[PDB]
Amino acid sequence: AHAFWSTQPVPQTEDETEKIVFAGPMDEPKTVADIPEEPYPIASTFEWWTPNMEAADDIHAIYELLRDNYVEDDDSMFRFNYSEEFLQWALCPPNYIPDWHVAVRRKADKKLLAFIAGVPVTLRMGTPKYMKVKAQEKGEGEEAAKYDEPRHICEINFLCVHKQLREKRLAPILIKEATRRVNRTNVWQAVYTAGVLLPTPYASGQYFHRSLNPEKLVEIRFSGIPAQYQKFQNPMAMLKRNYQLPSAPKNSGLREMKPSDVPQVRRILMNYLDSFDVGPVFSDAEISHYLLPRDGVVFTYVVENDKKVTDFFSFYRIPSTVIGNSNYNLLNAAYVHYYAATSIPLHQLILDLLIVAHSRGFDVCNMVEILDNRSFVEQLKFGAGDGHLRYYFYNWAYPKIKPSQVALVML
Ligand SMILES: CCCCCCCCCCCCCC(=O)SCCNC(=O)CCNC(=O)[C@H](O)C(C)(C)COP(=O)(O)OP(=O)(O)OC[C@H]1O[C@@H](n2cnc3c(N)ncnc32)[C@H](O)[C@@H]1OP(=O)(O)O
Ligand SMILES: CC(C)Cc1ccc2ncccc2c1NS(=O)(=O)c1ccc(CCCCC2CCN(C)CC2)cc1
Repeated sequence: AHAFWSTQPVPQTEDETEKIVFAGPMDEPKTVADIPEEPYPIASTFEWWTPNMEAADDIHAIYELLRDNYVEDDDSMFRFNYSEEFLQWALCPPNYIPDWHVAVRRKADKKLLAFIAGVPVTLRMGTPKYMKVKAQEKGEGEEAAKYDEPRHICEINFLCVHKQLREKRLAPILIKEATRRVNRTNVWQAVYTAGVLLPTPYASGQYFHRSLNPEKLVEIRFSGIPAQYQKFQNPMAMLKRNYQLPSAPKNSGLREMKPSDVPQVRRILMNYLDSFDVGPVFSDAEISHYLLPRDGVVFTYVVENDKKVTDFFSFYRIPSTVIGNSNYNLLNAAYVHYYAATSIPLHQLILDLLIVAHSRGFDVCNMVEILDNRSFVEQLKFGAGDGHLRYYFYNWAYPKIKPSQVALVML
């Protein structure tokens, strides 16, 4: 029973999605001229506001809203606390559209009540490999390949309704208004992810985490000894020994990424991502934006062997407010971003990610099982978390795929 999602151009059930064999649009074709010029109606007490996400004070306003009202874990222990610097980075990539950053404020006092954001991305989202094999068998190759060209679409993130205004049907209004503004830019698809199940994901993956500071983690999450360590005489010493890391990177030639690295990083990353059914395509400007180091935000290291970049990894920072535990304000988490390995095993490359993160004072490394992230889970002592990340498209029929066929990292 979905009063809003039943009206939208998405597959309505798992059963429906399991039937889809080719990529393509769901809705009637439309043009920009069909789409309302006026913002979607909202109660008189409210007003639409388009923040300027390159302006410090507007960034700070959105920052506070998310700090206090964004995504929590399921047990009221953590709330994401994306930083102001991070929001500017994530929301203002090359060729971003300011109008796609959508807020609602109370008109009387200008209190910020809600937000949703779209950003442009170029995405490969053609029929997946396994369904093209089927299509070929059935003599339907061209129909399966029709939508292979990378598509200039919208990624939606940062949907947030203030906690005081929950369960008032505000979220559907925010979605409708974002949709209208994106459609008015001649864009007709979106990709989005969520921790909740909605109609209807094309892929779903567990979260995995790797403790870097177990004494802090075990104290917050338990807030004493985890069950399987209860058998040791000295559980904390065992925990610390289990998660200990080198104090400096092992790969000779590791260094932070440089602007002159951009084109080589672009080539090795694109060659790698092209192996996945769903993944982004980045220009040099986008590689520069999403991967060059930005203090407190994104950290990227390359393996350089004789002036050649042969491998790289990146991670980004999202602290979470420790909303349950009294002893700590924040948990400093490093999330695995894009990477590519051509000279060393992936586990050896990502060991250095763990070492740098640890050395820079992060408490935990988190990721979803997209890309080849499962290839280093066991070797590097990641464990499954309680979350899942579900991947969705708006106005795009798409067959179920495995999370290891997804190459899009969402921030
Ligand atoms: C071509 C361009 C298209 C662009 C748009 C593409 C689509 C983008 C879609 C958005 C992608 C966002 C990606 C992210 O940012 S996912 C992160 C979402 N944010 C949070 O979880 C932060 C904390 N929670 C909140 O702020 C609120 O609980 C939210 C805002 C989530 C719901 O507010 P509230 O709790 O006050 O409820 P309501 O009474 O207003 O509305 C209830 C309706 O909302 C449906 N609902 C609940 N949660 C989500 C959810 N995460 N995505 C989509 N729909 C959701 C729900 O099923 C129901 O519909 P229906 O079951 O009756 O049908
Ligand atoms: C406590 C650690 C061992 C792992 C950890 C660290 C920080 C967290 N902060 C907030 C929520 C959960 C945290 C967590 N536990 S977890 O199992 O790794 C996990 C559980 C739940 C989620 C949230 C649902 C995903 C929200 C999506 C995330 C991506 N975005 C583009 C749209 C919103 C994320 C991560």
